[PDB]
Amino acid sequence: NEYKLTRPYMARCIRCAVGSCHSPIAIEAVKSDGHDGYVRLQTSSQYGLDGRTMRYDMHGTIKEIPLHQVSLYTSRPCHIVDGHGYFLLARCPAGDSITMEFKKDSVRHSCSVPYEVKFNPVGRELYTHPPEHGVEQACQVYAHDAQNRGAYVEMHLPDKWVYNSDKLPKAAGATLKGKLHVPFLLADGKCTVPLAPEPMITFGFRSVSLKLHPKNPTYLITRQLADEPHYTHELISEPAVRNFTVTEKGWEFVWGNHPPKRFWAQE
Amino acid sequence: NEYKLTRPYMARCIRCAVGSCHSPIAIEAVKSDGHDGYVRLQTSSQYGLDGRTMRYDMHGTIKEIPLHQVSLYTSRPCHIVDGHGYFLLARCPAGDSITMEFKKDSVRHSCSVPYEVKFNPVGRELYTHPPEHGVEQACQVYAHDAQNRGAYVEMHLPDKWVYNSDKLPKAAGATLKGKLHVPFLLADGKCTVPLAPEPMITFGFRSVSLKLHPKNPTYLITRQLADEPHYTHELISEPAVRNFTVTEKGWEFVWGNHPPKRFWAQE
Amino acid sequence: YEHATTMPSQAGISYNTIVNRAGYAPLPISITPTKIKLIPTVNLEYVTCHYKTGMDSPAIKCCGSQECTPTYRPDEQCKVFTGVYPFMWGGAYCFCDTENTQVSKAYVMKSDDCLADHAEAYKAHTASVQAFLNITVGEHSIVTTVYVNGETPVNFNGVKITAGPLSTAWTPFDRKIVQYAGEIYNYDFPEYGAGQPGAFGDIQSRTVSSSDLYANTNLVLQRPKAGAIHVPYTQAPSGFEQWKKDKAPSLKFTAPFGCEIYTNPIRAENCAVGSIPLAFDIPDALFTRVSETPTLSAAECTLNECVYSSDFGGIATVKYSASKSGKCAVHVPSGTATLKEAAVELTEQGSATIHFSTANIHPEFRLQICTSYVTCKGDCHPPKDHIVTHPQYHAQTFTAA
Amino acid sequence: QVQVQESGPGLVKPSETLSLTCAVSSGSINDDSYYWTWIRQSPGKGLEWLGFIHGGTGKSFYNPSLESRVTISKDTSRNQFSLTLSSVSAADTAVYYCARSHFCSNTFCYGWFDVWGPGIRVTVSS
Amino acid sequence: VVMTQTPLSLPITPGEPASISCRSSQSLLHSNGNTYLHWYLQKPGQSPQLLIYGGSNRASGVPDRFSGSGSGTDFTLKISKVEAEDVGVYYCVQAIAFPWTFGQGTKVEI
Repeated sequence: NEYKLTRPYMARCIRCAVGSCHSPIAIEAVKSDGHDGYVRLQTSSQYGLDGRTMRYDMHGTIKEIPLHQVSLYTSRPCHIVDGHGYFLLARCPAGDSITMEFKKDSVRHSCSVPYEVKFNPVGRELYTHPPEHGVEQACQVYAHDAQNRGAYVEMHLPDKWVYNSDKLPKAAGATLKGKLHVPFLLADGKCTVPLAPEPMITFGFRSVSLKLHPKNPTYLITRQLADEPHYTHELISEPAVRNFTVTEKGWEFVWGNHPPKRFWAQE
Repeated sequence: NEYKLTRPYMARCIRCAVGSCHSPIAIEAVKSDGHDGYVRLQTSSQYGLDGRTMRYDMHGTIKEIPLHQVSLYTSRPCHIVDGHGYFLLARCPAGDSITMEFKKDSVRHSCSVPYEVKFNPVGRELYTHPPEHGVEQACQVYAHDAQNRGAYVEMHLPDKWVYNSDKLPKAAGATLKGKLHVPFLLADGKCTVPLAPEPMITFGFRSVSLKLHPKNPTYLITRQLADEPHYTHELISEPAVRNFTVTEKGWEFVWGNHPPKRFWAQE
Repeated sequence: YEHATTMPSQAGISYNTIVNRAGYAPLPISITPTKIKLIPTVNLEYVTCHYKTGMDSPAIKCCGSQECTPTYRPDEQCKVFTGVYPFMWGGAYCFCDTENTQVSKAYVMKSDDCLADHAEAYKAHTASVQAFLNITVGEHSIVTTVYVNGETPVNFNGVKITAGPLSTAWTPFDRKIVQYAGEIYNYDFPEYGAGQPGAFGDIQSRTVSSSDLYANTNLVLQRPKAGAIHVPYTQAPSGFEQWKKDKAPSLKFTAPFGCEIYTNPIRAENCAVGSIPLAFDIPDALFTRVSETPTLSAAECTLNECVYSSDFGGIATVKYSASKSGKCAVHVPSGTATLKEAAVELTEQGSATIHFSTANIHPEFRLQICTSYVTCKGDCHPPKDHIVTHPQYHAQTFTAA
Repeated sequence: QVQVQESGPGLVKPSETLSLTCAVSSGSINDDSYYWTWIRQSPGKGLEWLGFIHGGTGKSFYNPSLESRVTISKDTSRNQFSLTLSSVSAADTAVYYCARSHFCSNTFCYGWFDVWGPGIRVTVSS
Repeated sequence: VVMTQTPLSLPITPGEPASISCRSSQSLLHSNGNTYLHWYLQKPGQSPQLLIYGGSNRASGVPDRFSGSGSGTDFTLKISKVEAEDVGVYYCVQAIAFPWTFGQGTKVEI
């Protein structure tokens, strides 16, 4: 077990709301490589049960705030989904920083860190906020299991265990080291990706004409079903008219997350 | 009546501060197609007088918060202006979402929705936040009057009335319908638009030289006053030096929100 | 009896041929490929994923003098710094101005998510072509899977069928393949130990659960700044991210001959290319002679309505006076047409309709019923929709006019 | 395959908010197609259903008799599963179990529950 | 909703079939063509395992020594050849309308 066995530390942050400090909410690690805006943080606090709260360290005395008074933001605010151990899971948009802050009965405490939270949309309609309804595809999202899937991080005794951080030195008594699981792993699933409007398809002699009116930047992929593919791959944000030549062999057409359609001429 | 007969409802929002669920503060509609940042919202919660409050639906029971605890944000925070019925009027800047949220005793409620709020500046100096001072052009902004102008939306009994929503189904007993008015229609008025700096105008033999030093993106619109106009539209942000030829037939130009100035050459 | 026919490798389409012996009755063979696969021999080379810059802690000594213990982590850097943790009110709670000593150590391990966010590099060769057929050789119905290497037969009720080889020897799958999220890419991935930073191969484990990884990430330990204890490092961006945000589209969106690429069982299904040969060995039992079939009947064909479309446009009408009211095979020995069915059912003294396809403005195709050579001739009106979604059901010789 | 255990106290004092829990040992609570149930057995009454909830899209379903005083909840962070029973009585002395349901690809999962835990006795006594 | 199980007990000596009945208040057939019935086997000292659902559908890890059928409201569980390990209780079980009420329990022993 973690919350009944370990202890959080203080550590260096650039911006502790007045220059630097030794911060109770230091950010050691940020991961934003999954698809739909889930970020994972590795803080210098803990998140336990006594029913989901935050235990932090401040000049020896170990403190406690609820998790609802915590607030983190990148360029807009975020929404904490969960916390477990030193780690935390949220729903954050893109920004050139992650910031975190809370308020005891006096001036607020905060920490910011430059890590590029990156929104990584799913599919072939590049979006910025995920869609109400749509088709469903594979998505690797920072899951909500705090169970041991195989990842680990190291830690050590200095009475209680503490993470083996770059912002703290190493004792010389004995390296009584140990390993604790990294929750909030990146797992598969099914996410709801948008569906662009129906393309308008005007025929002609060995010719297709494509009137396209996208709601969002949608990729278009066209090729041929012949020995020479001629693959055209373009991102489209404005309304467009794209004409293509379609032999007796074939011509494949893929607009966003729609399925592939095929066309071939006849005399 | 006015109104004392309606009821709010729960409904699907994508995001509710933990994934998806039914939300009291859903957003059925957003309209952001006015000039100076006004947006109108249409939610699953009401706004009234018993003073400006928010009566929301929650698991059968009916609740009430004020309208200083509510908070909506798109990319920067908004500032509510008024509320009436299921509708809400605000001053929001540009973003790719509308989030809305509040907090009873311990829980925070939220609803976010992808809608393209857009700031549509008046005039020919494309600004992002309006100026302290400037000339006065004609604008259409979602007004603050909540009188009955002619716009109506539908609703029905299933004891109390409820909106004819896509996120609620229809009863089979009796379709007892009715219509209620939308306030805050888009009405005319007069708005304050920035005035660019004075263009510098050096002369030359049958020529004019414009030195331009803008504070923000601005339209330069030039034409000749002859049978062949040669209209030159440009957006200008950098400090520029544009030289134009000017005949006896005439030449006029327009720099941002300034009036049109007519220059005429001679020998 | 033996027969050596050729089938265009094109799924969804039927192939109605016949075996006609000089004395005995015909046999219709309707074979329809439902799927046609193309499976390369994949040999693993390495895997890759994001990296995680592990940072062993500072080893600090106040008025000290340290030495680096050589460890063998992947891309194990190590240094010693002098001066950087000056006095008290200088972070390390050391007493001294200089001769305070830090030892920094930074290694490069694979991500905590490398089990389910990782690309697999592959070397391909030796396509083991393969197929699914829907077969009717003499009033039967089989859904057999078939290899079209010409040594692996199938057997139904005395027949022996053997398919292939020489399906044009083509593959889309280039020598170097990368697999990621079900998508397959023809990238020139570098070998295990030639991967450079900022490229696909900055982290190279031989398997996803090996014991050794190779890390060339361009890491350079830097000097800290007083104020607090820390370990700095300049490191390159991962090449996984950079390949990801700059890769071309997949082989399913750049493949010729209309191939559909698929998953871990790497395969290109439905490549409309080449022609698979089929060699038969039919027995004499299911090969019956005339005495139980109708016969020559003074038949006459007419082409009522012909359109030279890609599909079954034409209708032929044969007027006969036959002995028995039963079944007959039907076929056109030439490529001047392609018929929907192989089995017509003659009544006693009636007529019969035949839906067919063709591509000539003046068809004259030697149509066949049980033993006869009836001859349909006519003209063909042009078509009504010059883009369709139903592919070609004919041969397209230089026989317009 | 999916072991299940149950926990919570025993002699809860009468007229109080009783509570129990139940863990999912080596299994998924956040999955669809499985719903999780609570079932009691009183001496001489026979078995009895209380309520359940789905894993994904977890909105609850109760018994209208004691819907006024029953509550089922969940915590994905611990993969646990719970029950809170207000305003207890005398006859409620019972053995409480928690149960999983079969992969509900059909309408037979209704009632068709499977791998259990041992049980927790509850004697509302003094 | 109410459901009666008959008999309260069933003495037997092995080597024989058997039959037990259940009468449900409302017709437990549904418009979608399904007879919602479950039969739980409770051994001594364990939680209820199953033998026969759907009115006539066997379970997966079940022996073939059982069967069941019925109509609307009158349902029958039939055993083919009783063994020693069949000692316990049988529960008739209902699911088409809340509450998911269960049976009173027929005790089986040799």
